[PDB]
Amino acid sequence: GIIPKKRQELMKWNGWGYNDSKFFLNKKGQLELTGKRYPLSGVALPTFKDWIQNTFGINLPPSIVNEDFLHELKKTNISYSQEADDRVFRAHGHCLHEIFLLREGMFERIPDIVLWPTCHDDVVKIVNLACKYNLCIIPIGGGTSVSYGLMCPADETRTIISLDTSQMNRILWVDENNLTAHVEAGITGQELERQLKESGYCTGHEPDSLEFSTVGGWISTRASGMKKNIYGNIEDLVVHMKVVTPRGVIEKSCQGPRMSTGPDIHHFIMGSEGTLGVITEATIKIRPTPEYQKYGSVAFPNFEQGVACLREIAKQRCAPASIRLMDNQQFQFGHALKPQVSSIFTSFLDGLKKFYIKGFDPNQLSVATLLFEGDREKVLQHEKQVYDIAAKFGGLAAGEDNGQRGYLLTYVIAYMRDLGLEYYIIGESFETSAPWDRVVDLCRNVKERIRRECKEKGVQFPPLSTCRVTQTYDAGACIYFYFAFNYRGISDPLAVFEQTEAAAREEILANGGSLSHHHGVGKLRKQWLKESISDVGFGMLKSVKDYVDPTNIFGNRNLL
Amino acid sequence: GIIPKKRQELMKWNGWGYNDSKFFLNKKGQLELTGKRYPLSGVALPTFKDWIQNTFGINLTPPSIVNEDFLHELKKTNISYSQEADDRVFRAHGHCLHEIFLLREGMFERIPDIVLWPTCHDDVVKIVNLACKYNLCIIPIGGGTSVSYGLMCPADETRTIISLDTSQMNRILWVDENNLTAHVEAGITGQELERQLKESGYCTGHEPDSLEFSTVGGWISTRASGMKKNIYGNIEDLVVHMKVVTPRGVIEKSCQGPRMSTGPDIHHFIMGSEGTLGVITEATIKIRPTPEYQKYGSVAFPNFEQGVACLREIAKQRCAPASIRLMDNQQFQFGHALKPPNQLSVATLLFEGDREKVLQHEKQVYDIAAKFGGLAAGEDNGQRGYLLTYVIAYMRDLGLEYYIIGESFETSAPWDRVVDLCRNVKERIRRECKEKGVQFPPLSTCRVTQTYDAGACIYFYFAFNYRGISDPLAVFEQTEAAAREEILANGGSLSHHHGVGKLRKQWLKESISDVGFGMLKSVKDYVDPTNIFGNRNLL
Ligand SMILES: Cc1cc2nc3c(=O)[nH]c(=O)nc-3n(C[C@H](O)[C@H](O)[C@H](O)COP(=O)(O)OP(=O)(O)OC[C@H]3O[C@@H](n4cnc5c(N)ncnc54)[C@H](O)[C@@H]3O)c2cc1C
Ligand SMILES: Cc1cc2nc3c(=O)[nH]c(=O)nc-3n(C[C@H](O)[C@H](O)[C@H](O)COP(=O)(O)OP(=O)(O)OC[C@H]3O[C@@H](n4cnc5c(N)ncnc54)[C@H](O)[C@@H]3O)c2cc1C
Ligand SMILES: C[C@@H](CC(=O)N[C@H](C)c1ccc2[nH]c(=O)[nH]c2c1)c1ccccc1F
Ligand SMILES: C[C@@H](CC(=O)N[C@H](C)c1ccc2[nH]c(=O)[nH]c2c1)c1ccccc1F
Repeated sequence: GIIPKKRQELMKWNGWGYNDSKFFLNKKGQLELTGKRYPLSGVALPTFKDWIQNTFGINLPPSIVNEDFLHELKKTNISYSQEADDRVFRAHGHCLHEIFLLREGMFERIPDIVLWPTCHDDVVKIVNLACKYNLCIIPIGGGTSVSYGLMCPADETRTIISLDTSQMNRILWVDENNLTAHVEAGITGQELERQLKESGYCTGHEPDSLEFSTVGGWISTRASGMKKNIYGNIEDLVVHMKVVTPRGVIEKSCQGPRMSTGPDIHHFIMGSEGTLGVITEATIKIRPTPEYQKYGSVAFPNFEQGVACLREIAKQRCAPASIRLMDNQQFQFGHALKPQVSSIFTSFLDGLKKFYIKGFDPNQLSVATLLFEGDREKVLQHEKQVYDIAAKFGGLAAGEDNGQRGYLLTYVIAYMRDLGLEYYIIGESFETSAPWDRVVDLCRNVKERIRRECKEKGVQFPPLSTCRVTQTYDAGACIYFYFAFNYRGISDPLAVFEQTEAAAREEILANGGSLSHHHGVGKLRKQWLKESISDVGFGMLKSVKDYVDPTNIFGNRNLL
Repeated sequence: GIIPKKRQELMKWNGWGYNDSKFFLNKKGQLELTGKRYPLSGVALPTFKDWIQNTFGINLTPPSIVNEDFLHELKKTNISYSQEADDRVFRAHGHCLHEIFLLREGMFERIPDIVLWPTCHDDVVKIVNLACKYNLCIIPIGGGTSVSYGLMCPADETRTIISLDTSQMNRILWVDENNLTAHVEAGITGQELERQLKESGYCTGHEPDSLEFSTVGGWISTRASGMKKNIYGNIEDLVVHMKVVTPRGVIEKSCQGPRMSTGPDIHHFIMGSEGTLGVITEATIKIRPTPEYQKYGSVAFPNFEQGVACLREIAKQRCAPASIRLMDNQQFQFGHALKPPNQLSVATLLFEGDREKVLQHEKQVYDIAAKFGGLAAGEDNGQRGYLLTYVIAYMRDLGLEYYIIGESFETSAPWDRVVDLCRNVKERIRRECKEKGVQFPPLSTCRVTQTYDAGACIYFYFAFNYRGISDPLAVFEQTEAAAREEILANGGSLSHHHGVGKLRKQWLKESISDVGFGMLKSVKDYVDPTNIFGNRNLL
């Protein structure tokens, strides 16, 4: 559960996830995941190749560092490395461009040195040395950023420290009276839940990156998790934090559950994306481990009816732990991942239709997956409430097995990038939040802008462009898109990708969607920020950065 | 529901509330509230006199200095204004005890020079521009209900002070029934907002005790909390969007997405800013269908600790009703005295929602409560407790007629500090009063008004007969400061909801850290480099 210092021992140096986990063709020519890490690991996916084929049309730099600083660093006993593999591993997150530069290229700039502090006091020492020797610090936790938040600016001439938090990973206390846990910021989501569970508790904060993403990362990026309906997003979960900045340590003097003591400075730090200082410790709300979990799924005649149903569920404030509504292409894709071998003489579509002979169109139908957790009595009553609401919108119970499957798929989908890259398929997921009344139109127009933009950029085939609704709020929804294409005969595939991704974002903003729901701004969405938060708002951000970090030690250049 | 420009037409110039609403002795010698405005109005309270006697042992203007080029430009805007003394004085204070004395039997060091009534966002922009041009100071005012000296004009402010009154900027702009949000002007009062929305079948459910007069703008500025936050949220959960006029320009996000990751949330730079950065002119707030049904309740416990433990369990099972308040023995006796064993405690309950869910919920709560020795004590108690909510503020003016002074104060604290904090704060008030010559042991009582996952809001009342003290305000001021020191020393916060204003400024830096304080200052100096927004709250 602890990230080791030499990460490549465990994790892939050139893509997502663990070294022991990749898609390969088995001895029957069926896609399958190696290893035994996930419940889908070692399970043949006999229809998956076909769905890939049908969908995409393919056949299956020296360490520049001051010796005085070095010398002082040795006295601290803080572990460090100037090794290229350590530096490179920490020079990127998980944006598509980054993964290409790992594979077929090299980064313009990487950290000069990697430090592993093990506690708050180590971080204070490091920041003090950075003030003294004019060093730039870029913090890293899990390295899961999808916003270019870890990329080293190419023209940064100072020595860049990668301040790796992975060895600051302790739970410091569990306060069972107040249901809070105070933890060091480098603890990963899986390690955090694992240790709390041994005492009968959890946070319930479950981003899809939880295997590697950290408490400090979550706070920095305003992370959102699958079960936020019950447990809250990161801003609802964090009760307290400690932050080391060049100006000194930020920390409130008490742990009162709610205050009126001026503008909440916790929100000056949350979303700061490594531009102000290092979050070293935080107190986070915990809950007793749920007695009981129940999966579920519901089919709707179309997406629009599914959206209307999600809205009503939000309106009655009876959303389960997790509810996600997927469009018909994702419904199909999920169909394509089950274990029963088709006949080769019956098509994909004709195979689906006979299988679900619902009075529904199988090219229109959408599916919501559901997760309920809590006390078994409560969960079961609540499941019946949601299913009764769904019945009113044409909804039909589609079984716990799809829900259970959908929920497992989430930790596996990231492993599909690298598979795609082996076979000329590139893509990325992206997200927005939008008012309830813009959701349908926004999804339709964005998927369409992407088709028009690919066609016009010489993309041979119509791209995969697909969506689901992943979160519901009172005032709207999170919409999560996937965009993918075969880059067969494009001169500059990345450019085409990059430009199409920007055009989708322009379309999103024009349809009432936000700049980001959860991934953040990093360096990827900087150019829209000022418009999103207004000029004065941007200058307020700037004024906090100039005060706390006047010499721009925290020089990742995100946000501003 | 609109506050008139001449507030004294309807509201007491020297105290809380409406002119038609005061406690008096009726024709049977029983206390009673005059007028028809509350459900308790014109209802005799046979044993309230008796309770008071037992408890406290009693029986029963500077000129307006204004630049004429400024006034000349101001006339051209057609924005209504006044330099009249009664308008300026009315807006020179809130509802702290010391201010109510300077209002009654003295005079304020400093009052606004001129009162402006903008009716919209654009008016406000014009005003702020004129303040930049003529070097004027602006103190915003909504309901004037601050209990933190947040409206007090600094004595040495030599610039012309504008009281920028938001009461005529009070309209609902639109109600989006698809997204359940209402976009409103910031001067609307809570009662007028709920009244209008209720005609369309909606509510916000944000019900601070001051809702008759407090405004949307005020709530955002002070981080207000309401009685039913368990269902609807506090102000930070309710506000989806806002528009703010600062000297640097207008702050406003470009979209109404329900939740974002776009850097530090700048809504939180303005929420809690207490009039020091600019004017909140408009806000979008979440609404809900009006609940079908309300039910009251009450539970008796053998003592306060047991009640507290039960509240904690209720919070732990995340099954709090709309409101749950636990009062100590003294407040139980008080409440008993206001119908039409020395340690026994009582919780009042308010459930609201759909009838069948409410009844189900109510059973669940009584069940939990039985495990801490909790016994159902009737719906009528609960009802009465909640109907007293809006009349307690009228009791100050009663007490002042009979040499009784006091104030309420509040904190939030972790669950494991609540009982010790209550006991220690209450004893520190006794100790301090005796040492300063207060003849009779003060009233010193508490209740838990809100529960959260990580703790509770604790609400105190302190009051005494000041018979034979020579500086009774100084005794009060010092005792309240002492109580605050005791709260902080027992793990309580500087404020749960009242805010800091000028009253708690001295503790702020310690509460939020030096660098934290420095972050607030840097925002102020950016948005407002010449301190046009110069009430001097917080910093
Ligand atoms: C497969 C996959 C699934 C994902 N699922 C989700 C999801 O469900 N929800 C979601 O919100 N996000 C998701 N993400 C995005 C990402 O995991 C989150 O934004 C996460 O919060 C980053 O955490 P981390 O520890 O990896 O931070 P990193 O990626 O290490 O760094 C993030 C930013 O924070 C800074 N930083 C990191 N730690 C600290 C610290 N202690 N102090 C100060 N600054 C710091 C870095 O400098 C950088 O700017 C996903 C990403 C991937 C690749
Ligand atoms: C009897 C009584 C009961 C109360 N009950 C509660 C309660 O339950 N919960 C609670 O939280 N508080 C309560 N309070 C305190 C008070 O009502 C709240 O702080 C309320 O939010 C203040 O609103 P207001 O419009 O009265 O603002 P005012 O008191 O007019 O102003 C408060 C501060 O905000 C500034 N301001 C006002 N409007 C604006 C604007 N539009 N833009 C920028 N700044 C502005 C003022 O300069 C001042 O600094 C109570 C007060 C009293 C007297
Ligand atoms: C799954 C996706 C690639 C991708 O978007 N990966 C990133 C790292 C990712 C994967 C899952 C995420 N969940 C979330 O909230 N943010 C997420 C970001 C993909 C793979 C293969 C082909 C196309 C494609 F879009
Ligand atoms: C009721 C109280 C006076 C008082 O504190 N009134 C203020 C204005 C008040 C009244 C009600 C409040 N509710 C809340 O959250 N904060 C509140 C503040 C009182 C009256 C008479 C004698 C003593 C005394 F403490």
